[PDB]
Formats: sequence, C-alpha cells, structure tokens
Amino acid sequence: QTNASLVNLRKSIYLTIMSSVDFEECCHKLLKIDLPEGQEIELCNMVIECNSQERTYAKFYGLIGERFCKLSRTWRSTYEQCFKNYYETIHRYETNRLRNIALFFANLLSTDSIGWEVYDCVRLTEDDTTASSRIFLKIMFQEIVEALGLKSLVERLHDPNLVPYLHGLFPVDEARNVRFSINYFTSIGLGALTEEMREYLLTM
Amino acid sequence: VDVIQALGGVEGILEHTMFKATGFPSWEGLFWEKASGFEESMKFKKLTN
Amino acid sequence: NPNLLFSMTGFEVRILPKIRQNEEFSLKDGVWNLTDNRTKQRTAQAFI
Amino acid sequence: SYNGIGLPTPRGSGTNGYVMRNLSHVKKV
Amino acid sequence: AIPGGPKFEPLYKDEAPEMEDWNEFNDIYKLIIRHPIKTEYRIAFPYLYNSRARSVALSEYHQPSNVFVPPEDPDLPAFFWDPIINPITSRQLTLH
Amino acid sequence: STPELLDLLVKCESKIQTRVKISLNSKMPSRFPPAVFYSPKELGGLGMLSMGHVLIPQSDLRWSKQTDTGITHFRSGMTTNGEHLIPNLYRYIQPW
Amino acid sequence: RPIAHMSESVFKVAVEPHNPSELPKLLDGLRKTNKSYPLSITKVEESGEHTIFGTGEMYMDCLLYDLRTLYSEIEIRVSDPVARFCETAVDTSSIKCFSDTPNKKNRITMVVEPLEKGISNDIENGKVNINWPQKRISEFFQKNYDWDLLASRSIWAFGPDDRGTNILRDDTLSTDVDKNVLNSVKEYIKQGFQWGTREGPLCDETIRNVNFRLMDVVLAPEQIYRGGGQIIPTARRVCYSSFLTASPRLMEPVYMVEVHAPADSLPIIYDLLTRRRGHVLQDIPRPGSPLYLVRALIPVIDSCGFETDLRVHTQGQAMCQMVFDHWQVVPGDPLDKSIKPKPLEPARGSDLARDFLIKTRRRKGLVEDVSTTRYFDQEMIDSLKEAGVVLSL
Repeated sequence: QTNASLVNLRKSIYLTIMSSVDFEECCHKLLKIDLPEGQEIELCNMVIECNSQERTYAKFYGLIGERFCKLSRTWRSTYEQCFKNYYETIHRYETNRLRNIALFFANLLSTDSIGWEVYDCVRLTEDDTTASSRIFLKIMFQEIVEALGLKSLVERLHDPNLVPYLHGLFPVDEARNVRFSINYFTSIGLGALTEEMREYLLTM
Repeated sequence: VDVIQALGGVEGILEHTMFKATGFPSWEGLFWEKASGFEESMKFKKLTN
Repeated sequence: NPNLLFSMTGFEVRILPKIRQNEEFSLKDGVWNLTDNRTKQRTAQAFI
Repeated sequence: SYNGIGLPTPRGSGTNGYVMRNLSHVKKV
Repeated sequence: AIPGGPKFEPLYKDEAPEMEDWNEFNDIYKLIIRHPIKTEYRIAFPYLYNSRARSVALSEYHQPSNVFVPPEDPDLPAFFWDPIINPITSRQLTLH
Repeated sequence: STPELLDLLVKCESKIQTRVKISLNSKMPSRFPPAVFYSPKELGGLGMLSMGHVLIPQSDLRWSKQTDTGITHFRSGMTTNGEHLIPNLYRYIQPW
Repeated sequence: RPIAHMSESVFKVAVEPHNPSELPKLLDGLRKTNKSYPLSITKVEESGEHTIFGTGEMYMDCLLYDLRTLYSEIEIRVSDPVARFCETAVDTSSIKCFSDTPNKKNRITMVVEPLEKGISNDIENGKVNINWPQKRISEFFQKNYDWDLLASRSIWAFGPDDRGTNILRDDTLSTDVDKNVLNSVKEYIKQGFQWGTREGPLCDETIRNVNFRLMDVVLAPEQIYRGGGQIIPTARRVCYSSFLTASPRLMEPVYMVEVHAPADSLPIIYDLLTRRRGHVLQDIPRPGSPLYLVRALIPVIDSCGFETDLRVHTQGQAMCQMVFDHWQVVPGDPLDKSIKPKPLEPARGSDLARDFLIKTRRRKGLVEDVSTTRYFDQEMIDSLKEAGVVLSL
C-alpha cells in the first residue's frame, strides 16, 4: 500500500509548498508534515521537482533547500545525495528544467550549504558526459561566479584540503581529457582557473 | 487544478452540493446556463425597484 | 549612513552596498541583487 | 501579548491570533 | 497574556508616536543584552520591569510551604515519622 | 515583503467573504466551508482567488522597530475549519 | 559612626520622567526616596539621566512603586536593570609610570600589582584598621602573608576611604634626607590617592584589590613650591597610568542563591544555573524536612528574573533568596579592540568584559575612545615604544 501512501504524502508536500508565501513559512509547514523515517529523500526530491517544473527560477526554492540543509546534518547529506542522483539523470530533462535545477544546486553550493564534496561525482570525459551535462555545468558555474565574484572561486577550487579533489573536474593527467577540460573551461568564460593545468601539457 | 486538488477533488467538492439529487449519471457532460431566458426577456423592460 | 532610500511609483526601495553591509541576511525573494558591469559581480542589494 | 509576540486583540483582523513557534529558526615578562 | 490565562482588550490604546522620537533611552547602543525580559517578569515585578505601569495590581509574594501529607492507611498512628522526611543528622557543626 | 499589506489582504478577503455570508442572513462559519468560496466557477462555487490563507511572520516587538530580527514566530492568517491548504495566488506569479 | 550595612547595592537602574516638563518633581521624588531607603544611591551621570542603586530586584520594585505613587505622583520611564561593575589589575605593571607636577620639576613615579588572596577579605571584615598603631598592622601582615619588614611598616592609607580594598604603599629606597619634606607631601598625596582610586580611569567606578607602591619622588626647591593642589592631580594621573599599564580587568558582583526545592525539582534548578552562568556550591537534603537545599553562585548581571523562572518552572515550589556574596573577575579582557560584538546577541565568554565596558561607557556618556595617551606624557609614550608594548595602548 506504499504506492498510495507515497502519492498522498507527495500531494501533501506539493500543496504545502504551493500554499506558502515565504520560505520560512514553507519550511515550518514542511517540518510539521510527519513522514516515515527513511523517506527523507522524498521531501528534497519533490522540492527540487517543484523548482524544476516552474517557468522561471525563483529564489524561493533555493532558500528552502538552504534552510533545510542548515537546520541539520541529515538534510545536508540528503541534498548531496540528491545532487549525485540528479547529475546522472540530467539527460532526461528539457533545457528549462535543467536550468532550474542547475540554479537550485548553484544557490546551494554558493552559500556553502552542502559542501563541495559533490564535485567528486563529476568527470569531463566523453565516455560519461553529454551536452545536457555540459550545459548544466556551465549554468552552475556562471551563477556561482556571479554570486561569489570569480575572486573567491579560484581559492575555493585551488585549496580543496578535504575529500573533494576535482579528479573529474580537474582531470587526472591522462589521455585527451586535459585538453577537453581546458578548452571547455575557457569556452565557458572562466579561463583563469585552468592556467594551472595549462602548464601540464607543456610538462607532458 | 491545484485548488480543485486542495479541496478534495471533484468528488470531494460535489459531496457538498446537491449534485446527487439531480439524478444525473456523471458530472463530465454537464454545463451551467448563465441566464434563464426569462431574465433575458426582462433585461431592458422598465421594472419597479 | 550607508543606504539610499527612494520611492518610485508604488515601490519603496532601499539600496545597501555590499561594502557597508557588515551583516548577514537571507536573500529573500523580495531582495534584488544589483550587479556591476565593470566587475560582473553583485555589489549591492535592493530591498523592495 | 506574550514576549513581544502577537497582536493586542484578535478583534478587527480576519484571524484568531494563535501565534506559533517558527519550528525552523536556526539557533546557533 | 500568560499563555494559559485569559486575554482582554488593551485598556490603554495611547501608544501612538505622538512624540515621534526614540528618546535615545531604550536604544541598543547603550544596553547590555544578557537574557530577554519575559512577560513573567513584567507581571511578577510590575513596577520595575516596565514603564507606563498604570492600573497594575500587586499579589501576595510568598506563602509558607505546607508540609502536611495525608496518611495512606488509617492503621498507622497519626503521629509517625514519615520516611520521606530526611533524618536529623547534622554532625557538621562547630559549637561552643 | 510588506507585512502590513499581508494583514490588509487577510482583512479585506475576510470582509469580502462576510458580504456573501451576510447576504444569506447568516454568517456562521460552519455553513460556509472553503469549498463554497474557492471551488472553480464551473463546479458551482464563486471561484475566488485566495491569499489570506497564509501565516504572517512575527518577531519581538521591542527590537522590530530598531533592527531587523529573525522571524521567530508565526501568527495564523485566515483559518480554514479542518485541514485545508488553499493555494496561494503569489505562487503562480513569477517574481519580477 | 555611620551605619555598616550587611550588603552592597550592586544593582543599577536608570530612570527619567515620561515627559521632561516634569523633571523637577522627579528630582524631589528622588530626594525623598533617598531619604527613605538607606542603601538606595541616587546618582546623576554626565548624560543627565538619573541612576538608582538598590540591593535587589524586589528592593528596586518597592523603591520605584514609592517613587511613582508616594512621593512624586508622575509617570517615569525605567530602563532595564544592570549590575555595578568594578575595575582591578591582574598582572604587574609592564613599565614604570611617572608624572610631572605643573611646575615641571617635581616628578613622581609609581608601579602597581595585585594583592594576595586574603588581604581583600581581611580588610573588608575588619581584621585590619588604618586607625591602628603601625606595629600591630606590620606584625599582622608579616605573620599572615609572610610580608617583609619595611613593606609592612610602609602602609600609608587604604583607598578609597577606610574599608577600601586598595593599599597606598611607599618604597622610596630610603637614603632620603628630605624625610620632613616626604611627610609634608604625604598628607596631601593621600587625598590624591583616595580621589584617584575612588573614580577609576577605566570607567567612572571604584577600584578594588590593588596596591599603589610609590617608587620615586624628586623635588629640589624649598617648601614654598609644594602646593597640595598643585600635586594632587599628578598623583591621580600617575595612579591612573600605572593602573592602565597593569593590564586591568573587570570585576562584577555575584549573588549566592539558596533554593529549597523537592527532589524532583533538582534538575531544573541545575539547568537554570548552568544557563545563567552559575554553578552549584552545595546540594544536600535538608535535615528534618522533606525538602532539598541548594546553595549556588550566580552573577548579578545574569540574575534578572531567576526567581520568577524558578518559581514558574517548578509549579510553585522552589523558593529562592539571593544574597550578595563577593566580586568575581569578568572572564574577558576589557581593553581589546580586536573583538567586535554583534549588537543583538549576548557576549559568550572572553568577550564579556569589552561588551560591558563599552556599554557602560555609552550609558554614562563618557567618550568611547578611552585615550590611554591622555593619562601619560609623551616621554612615557616614547618609553613605551622602547619597551615595545605601545601597540595595546
């Protein structure tokens, strides 16, 4: 009977989101909704889906996600897993929904809400990337540059000093992947951060 | 559609109304008539207050 | 005083540059982020 | 009417008062 | 309004900004914040924890605590040492 | 972002409903569940758009006039008898 | 003899009339209040606001009831209650500190250090008296604190006034022919020391637990140039400068609660005490009664409405009584510009002192800058540059 219970819970979450004015009130009402112990992924997934289904990205949903992942630690882990899942399943979303999801996750990352551990799931190699993933990344990084200023971004990328190591973003020195990384990161508009790897091609 | 879902669906809304007394088989086909024709007859005639 | 205030049409606008903020607030839906074309980065927030 | 929260009387507004806690407030030689 | 008690009408609606000034008295600039002043304080000590204190009423401060516990079973004598009472042992004293 | 306009919206929507209640010579709340007012026109309702059915944020009044404090409490808006979540109109309008 | 009361005030409240048109009646009301309450201390600050000092919150409640209703039937605006602070020194003076008389020839230098633990309490309880033959004081100090001979004989005065917790000592190296000159200038350097230690340089407040041991006094000409009024400001200024160089701290008064609650009310009391920066000295069953006795300390500044919370959360039981107990040092460092507190939240340790100091200075109307260079001369600033510790001052 979990199909009907899950559908009813999803409907209640959607109605609660749509009957809210500001993100604080929506979070308070969502916290009032009781839910089974292991399905905390469902609330985050429907928050992201509702964000995607709307015409233009409104900071409402980014603020909702940021507040939940700042409320506790389980929500932050849930959101990192949500990003991990949504990256692999991004080829099946149209351009507008992809843009909305990219804005959501970019607002989450730009405020240090989920931590940049998520970037260990990225990899810029043709064997596991598509056009949709490329556009997803460009939108995320453009928003993050705009929000932070491209000044602090190069420190945030240059000093991982944790389990993030950018082994797909900054590819391990092998094959043609470094060329892909460099020309994509200069095509997007970033350019500066790739100068550090620009010397590797000289080295090898 | 959202406010239809919020109130409990079309069936949930119609349980409040007198739809059942009409004896109509299903709600899908029905439609409302805005003016009774008698009203349209007297929309220009001079009438007391 | 750090913030410009004005009222255009029916709106009351308050512009607070990032230099003079020294305070952390949630970027509401009703807060407009103003950018700078010279640096292509947000420099002030307008409260509407 | 209590700790600075609430309206002086519910009469005159379309509400009944009934303030609730935020339940999402982030308490940090 | 204490959250378990009644709610009335203000009885004093004169709080408009006719002075139009903050009086530079209650401003954050010159005030030490340690703990918020709850309304329980404003009701317990009406003349200290709030200005504009008119028509308030004062209540009995304290009463001597009652130490009578009714007997559980009539078979016991009326005068009997209740085990709840702590024993009278105070060998911590320096007398003459 | 304007907390005064929100309570004005609640008040004015409530009085718009009160006009309909008065016209039938009874303004009892049991007689008029939200399905009477907010159900679409083709279902026999009034088809009223709703925004007074939301929580109005509150913060301590002592420091509300002198600083922007965090939203610590929520005062209910127009009450729906039972568990009903009438959708907000603003959620179907994209911000400027 | 003036009455020796059993407690201090250490509880400050600022008042003002609702409309300044009725300022004089409040003044008369305050005068009458000062007449009727012995520990009430009505004071006027530079800002023009009037402060009142009372023993506790019930004391101030009754005092303000009488002020409003009994004496001056007007309406007043009462500020939030605040504790009465004090300043002290925790470390020895970094550098020698000297000052110059307006005649620019008589030079006087001082150094300072904290007292030993017992001296404060022994002075306060009357184990000492300045109106004693010097042999008794010398022997008392020698036996009880292993103090040395000449130092024990060199006790000049206690500040401020008798029963004060400051010691004017002098170590002039002996070998001074001008003993008559020294005894001439002593009688009005005493007054300067009392004035300086009564009105602190850190804030307009008394100083506790500090000895001002005089180092060197130089004055060549005859007694004509030795004016008492010419030398008192020099003594006050040098005392201030020495105290500032000693890395001062802030002392606050602490109560000592005594709660009588049943067993099941014990955890709540502990929570309140841990919440209000307090700790339990003793928690034992009460002999002969079914109640439990809790004895604890709690700072005055954090004791606002503790009794009300205790009696509300305990369903009417657990009555408490607060007695002023002693003074404790505030953990923070008062003079630390590196700390910028956000003006909404309470300080959270190691920054309490700076917050208290700046807020008190603003309340009293004193300038926030605290010019350290105001209290010592430019040559002293050069000496600080030589010593390398001029960055703090």
